[PDB]
Amino acid sequence: AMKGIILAGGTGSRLYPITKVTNKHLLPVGRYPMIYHAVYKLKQCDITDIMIITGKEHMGDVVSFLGSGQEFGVSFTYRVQDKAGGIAQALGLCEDFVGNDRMVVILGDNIFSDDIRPYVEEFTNQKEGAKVLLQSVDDPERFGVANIQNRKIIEIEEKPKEPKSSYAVTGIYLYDSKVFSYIKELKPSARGELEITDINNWYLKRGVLTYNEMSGWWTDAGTHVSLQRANALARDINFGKQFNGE
Amino acid sequence: AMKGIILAGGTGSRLYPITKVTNKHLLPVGRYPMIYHAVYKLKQCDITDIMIITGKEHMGDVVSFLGSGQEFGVSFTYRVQDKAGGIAQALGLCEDFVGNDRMVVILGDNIFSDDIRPYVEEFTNQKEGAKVLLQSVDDPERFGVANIQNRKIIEIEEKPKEPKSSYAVTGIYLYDSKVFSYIKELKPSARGELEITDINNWYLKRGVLTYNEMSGWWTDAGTHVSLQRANALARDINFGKQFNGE
Ligand SMILES: OC[C@H]1O[C@@](CO)(O[C@H]2O[C@H](CO)[C@@H](O)[C@H](O)[C@H]2O)[C@@H](O)[C@@H]1O
Ligand SMILES: OC[C@H]1O[C@@](CO)(O[C@H]2O[C@H](CO)[C@@H](O)[C@H](O)[C@H]2O)[C@@H](O)[C@@H]1O
Repeated sequence: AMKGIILAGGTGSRLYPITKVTNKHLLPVGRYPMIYHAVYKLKQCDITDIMIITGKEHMGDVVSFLGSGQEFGVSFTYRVQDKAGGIAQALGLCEDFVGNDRMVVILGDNIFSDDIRPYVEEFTNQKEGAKVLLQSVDDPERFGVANIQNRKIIEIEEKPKEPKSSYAVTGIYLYDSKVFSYIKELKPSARGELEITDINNWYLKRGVLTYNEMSGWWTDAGTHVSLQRANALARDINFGKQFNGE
Repeated sequence: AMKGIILAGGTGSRLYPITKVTNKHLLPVGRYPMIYHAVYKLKQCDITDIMIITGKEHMGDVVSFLGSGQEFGVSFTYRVQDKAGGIAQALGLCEDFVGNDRMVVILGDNIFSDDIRPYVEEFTNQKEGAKVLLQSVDDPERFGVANIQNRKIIEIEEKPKEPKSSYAVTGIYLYDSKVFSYIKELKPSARGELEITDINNWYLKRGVLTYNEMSGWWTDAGTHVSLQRANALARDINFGKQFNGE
């Protein structure tokens, strides 16, 4: 089987004061809270076993919205992310939840048009490793950047000052269970310094990373400008009576 | 002196599921929570004694944002609005807070460009009564509508099926303390059926209602479409380090 993981932690400071009290991932994006989008993408892949990671202070509001998943035809489990570490350390918390299965990890503020199903199906037919999804963007300096040559990723660089390409590595990662070994057997405070790019480069060096360029639009929702854009793009998105309630 | 009142109650159902957990007035409108806007308009009028009315379930989140007002150079008092009654019954809760002073009542989801100061100054020079602010709109059927003839309001009608005019009566009302007598000495369940328009028509019949047409833009933020519009219009609004924190 295939497990789903949504990373909804973070300070959301980029968005203060709107996120003074509210968690970024509960802010509107179209007619739905940001996080709904991630839940919908996974549901459309028949990935119903989902783990939600978020901060201690915001778990109440997240759970109030998501509940057990009954109302969305899915099933949620929650873990708390602590003050220290970021996106990479948060993934470690899912080791037991995943077990020997495979993963689709979606950073909560990554909103996009594409059904991820086709990429999940390819990954399912991939003997081992990982898969990243790329999106060509205007300001690659803000993201992880894929350096592609002759249809192969030679290197990934986090926030490069002078980008080698414009292919941003989106926050949708497909991983096998070996990712936990890398993190798990790091270590120790080196795991606090770890970034998702390092994990991706680890698969790359081992020669088991694959990639696909996404078709539709994509955007993060972590700044006022990008949050607004996400709302413009999401205006007409409709998830059906199951997500419209109630 | 002049008191400020912000009515931030309501079910927010028009906006479900975004308002499943979050109160409508804490949703983003530009780089700030909706309610901040109302607080800023009053502050710019040197109206620092403000009462916030909201539902029982959402008071925690509202207070978490607004606090005592110290951080905004204002001063808040809060009262809870019950299940029954609406916008008119909520105003009754402010009788003691206001006392013998005058009021500026702002419905929390009414976002607009104009400084209300000029209208507050005119009202201050008005011997008694009330003052409404009008805005010419595209779909008057959704609002209270002012029927103007020879520069005088002949009548106000709530949600008219066949509007006599396109001047919508915006949710910014200036009242003297006599408004509480009308409500107070209604009554009884007739007060549950009461609408703000009735109050306005009461002043009108007594021949003490005045009006002004607003200059800039205005919009409610009570539907997905109008909430989005409000966000577009509010993109560049900046309230300063006092409201940007922290
Ligand atoms: O996803 C939001 C948040 O994640 C950060 C973490 O530093 O960047 C990660 O996600 C990006 C896509 O959102 C990737 O391009 C990047 O490689 C990854 O580190 C923040 O920059 C961003 O605000
Ligand atoms: O203000 C939001 C909310 O108020 C209602 C209450 O029925 O209408 C009131 O406010 C309007 C402006 O927002 C006025 O035009 C109207 O006269 C007044 O009743 C709702 O219609 C609206 O969603």
